[PDB]
Amino acid sequence: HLTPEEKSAVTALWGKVNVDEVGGEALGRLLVVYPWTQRFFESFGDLSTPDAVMGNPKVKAHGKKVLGAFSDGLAHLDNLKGTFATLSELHCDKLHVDPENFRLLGNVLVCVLAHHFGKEFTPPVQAAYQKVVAGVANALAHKYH
Amino acid sequence: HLTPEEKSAVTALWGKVNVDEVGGEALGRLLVVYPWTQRFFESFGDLSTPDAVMGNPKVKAHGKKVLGAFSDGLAHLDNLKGTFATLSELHCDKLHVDPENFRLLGNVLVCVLAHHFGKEFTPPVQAAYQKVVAGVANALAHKYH
Amino acid sequence: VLSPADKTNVKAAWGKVGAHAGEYGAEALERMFLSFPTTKTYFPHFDLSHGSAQVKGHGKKVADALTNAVAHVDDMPNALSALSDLHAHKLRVDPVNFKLLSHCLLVTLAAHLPAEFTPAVHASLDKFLASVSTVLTSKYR
Amino acid sequence: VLSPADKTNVKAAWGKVGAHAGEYGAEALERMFLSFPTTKTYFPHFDLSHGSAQVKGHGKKVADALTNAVAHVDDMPNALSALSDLHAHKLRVDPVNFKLLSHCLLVTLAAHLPAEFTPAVHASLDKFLASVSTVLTSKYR
Ligand code: HEM
Ligand code: HEM
Ligand code: HEM
Ligand code: HEM
Repeated sequence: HLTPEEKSAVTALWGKVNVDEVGGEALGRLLVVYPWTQRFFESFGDLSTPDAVMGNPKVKAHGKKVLGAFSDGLAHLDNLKGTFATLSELHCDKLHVDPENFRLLGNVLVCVLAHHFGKEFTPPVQAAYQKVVAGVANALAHKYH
Repeated sequence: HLTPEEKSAVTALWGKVNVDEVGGEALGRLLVVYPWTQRFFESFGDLSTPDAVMGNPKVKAHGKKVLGAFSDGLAHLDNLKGTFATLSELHCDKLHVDPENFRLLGNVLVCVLAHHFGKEFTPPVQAAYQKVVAGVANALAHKYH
Repeated sequence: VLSPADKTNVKAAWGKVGAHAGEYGAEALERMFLSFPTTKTYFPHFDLSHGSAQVKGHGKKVADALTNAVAHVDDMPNALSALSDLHAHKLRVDPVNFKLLSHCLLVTLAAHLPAEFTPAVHASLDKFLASVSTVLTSKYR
Repeated sequence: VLSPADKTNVKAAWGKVGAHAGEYGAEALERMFLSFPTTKTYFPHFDLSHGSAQVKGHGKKVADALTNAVAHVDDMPNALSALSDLHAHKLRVDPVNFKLLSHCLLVTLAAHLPAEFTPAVHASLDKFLASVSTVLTSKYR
C-alpha cells in the first residue's frame, strides 16, 4: 500500500503530465521495446520501424485511451480493483489480453516518466509509481478466469 | 480464492500426505533442482550430490518443520496473511530469505505431490494446490520491508 | 548448459514416455489452462473443456516438437527454428508463459513416471524445458 | 541476441555515462532497494542508508563490470566469466532479481540521458541488460 507521502508524491508529479503525450509515448515504446505486444494491433497500419510505431496515429490514439483511463484511476488509489473491474472483465473475456502486457506497459511508463522528469523522478518517487503500476496491473488482472 | 470444490480437494489429498516425509522430499528436491537455494543451508552438512542432499538428516529435519508449518496453515486458508505473519517477519528480519524461494518451494512441492500420488493428482487438484502454494508464498512475503 | 548427464536423463525420461507423448502434451496444456488461467488468452478460438480435440491435437504438436528437440539435443536452435519464428512473429505468446507450460509438463511427467522422476532427472528435465523455452523466445526481439 | 545495431546503440549510450558510472550504479541500487525491498535480503551486511560508502562502492563495481561488458560486447561470456562464477557459486542471488536491477539501471539511464534514450536505444539497452543477466546466471546449475 502507498503511504500518505507516496500518494502525495504520485499526485504532485502527475499534475505535470501531458496524459495524451505520455500515453502515446508509452504505448509506442511498449510496441518497440516488447514487439510481441504488437499482436493486438494488426489493424493499426505501419509498425515496421521504431519511427513508424512512434509516429503512428492509431498507436497514439490507443495510448491516449489507455493512459486516460490510467490517469482517472489515480483518483481511486484506495479502490483500484473496484475501479478497474469492468475493464478487467472486458480485457479477459473479449480482448484476450494476457495481463503480463499490463506489467510491461507499467515498466515502460516508469521509464518514460524517468526520461521525461529526469532528476525529479527520484528513487522514492519511482518506488511510489512502482506500487501504482503494480496496483493497476493487478486490478486489471483481477477478474481474469 | 479457492472454491469449495478446491478447498475439499486440498483437504482430501492432504489427509494422505505424510507431512514429515513429503517435507523432507520437497526441501531436498528444492536444493537439488535449484542449487543456489543451498546458500541458506551452509551449516547442514553434505550437500555435494543429489543422494547426499536427499539423505541429509538436517535437510530431512528442516523439511519436516517447514512443511509442518505449511500443513498448519491449511486449516486457515481464508487467513493465510495472518497465519504466517510471524514467520514472514522472521524470514525477512532474521533469516534474510528472498521470498522467491517460497515460490520455488511451492512448485517443487506440486511436483512431489504429482510424483507421489500419480493419477489422483488431477488437473483440477493441481489447480487448487497452485492457489494454495501461491497464497502461502504471498503470506510469507507480506511482512517483508 | 545441458550436461552430458542432463542429456542422458532427458533421453531416458522421454524415451519412457514413448508413445504417450501426445497424451501427456495435452494433459500438460490442460493443467496449464486450469492452474494459470491467463494462459487461456492465447486460445480464444479453442474449446478448452476437458477432453477437447483441439487441445489434444495441439498437445500432440507440442509433444512432437519436444521429441524433435530431444533428438537434436546438441543442435536445438536449428531444429526449433521454424517454431521460434512462429512464436516470435505470429503467435507472440508473452515469454512469461513458457515457464508455466514447462512446470505443467514437469508435473505431467512426474505424475506418469514414478520410477524415473528422481531428483536428478527432475533437475535435468527442468533445465531442458527452460532451454527449449529460451530457444523458442530467442527471436522475439 | 544483440544485433550489430543494438551494440552500436549500447556503446553510444553507455559511452555517455563515462565518468558517472559509479554514481549511476549506486543510484540504480538505491532505486532497486526502495522499489523492490526483497532485494535487500542479499545485502543485510551493508549499511543501505542513502549515500553509504558500501552502496557507492558496490555501485562502481557493478557499473565497471557493465563497462567491461560493453567493451567486449561480442564475447560477454568470456569477459564476465569470473563474475558469472562468483554469482553462481558463492552469491547465489535468485535469478529473478537480475530483472529488477536491470529495470532500475534502465530507469537510471533514462533519468540521466535525455538526449540519448530514444525508443530504439531503450530497446537495445533493455536487451543488453537482459543478455548481461543471462551470462551472470549461466552457470547456476
Ligand atoms: C494501464 C493499463 C491499461 C488500461 C487502463 C487500459 C484501458 C483500456 C480502455 C479504457 C479501453 C477501451 C475499452 C472499451 O472500448 O470499452 C481499452 C481497450 C483495449 N485495450 Fe486496454 N488498457 C491498458 C493496457 C492495455 C495493454 C498493455 C494492451 C495490449 C498491449 C491493451 C489492449 C487493448 C485493446 C486491444 C483494446 C481494444 C481497442 C479498440 O477496440 O480500439 N490494453 N483498454
Ligand atoms: C512453505 C514455506 C516455508 C515455511 C512455512 C517455512 C517455515 C519455517 C519454520 C517454521 C522455521 C523454523 C523457525 C524458528 O526456528 O523459529 C523456518 C526456518 C528457516 N527457514 Fe523457512 N519455511 C518455508 C520456506 C523456506 C525456504 C524456501 C527457505 C530457503 C530456501 C527457508 C529458509 C529457512 C531457514 C534458513 C531457516 C532457519 C534454519 C536454521 O535454523 O538454520 N524457509 N522456516
Ligand atoms: C515447450 C514450449 C512450447 C512448445 C514446444 C510449443 C510448440 C508449438 C507447436 C509445435 C505448435 C504448432 C505449430 C504449427 O501448427 O505449425 C504451437 C502452436 C501454438 N502455441 Fe506453442 N509451444 C510452446 C509453448 C507455448 C505457450 C507457453 C503458449 C501459450 C500459453 C503457446 C501457444 C501456442 C498457440 C496459441 C499456438 C497455435 C495453436 C493453434 O491455433 O492451432 N505455446 N506451439
Ligand atoms: C547487472 C547485473 C549485475 C552485475 C553486473 C553485478 C556485478 C557485481 C560485481 C562486479 C560484484 C563485486 C565482485 C567483486 O568484488 O569481485 C558483485 C557482487 C555482488 N552482487 Fe552482483 N551484479 C549484478 C546483479 C546482482 C543482483 C541482481 C544482486 C542481488 C539483488 C546482486 C548481489 C550482489 C552481492 C550481494 C554482491 C556482493 C556485495 C559485497 O558484499 O560487496 N548482484 N556484483
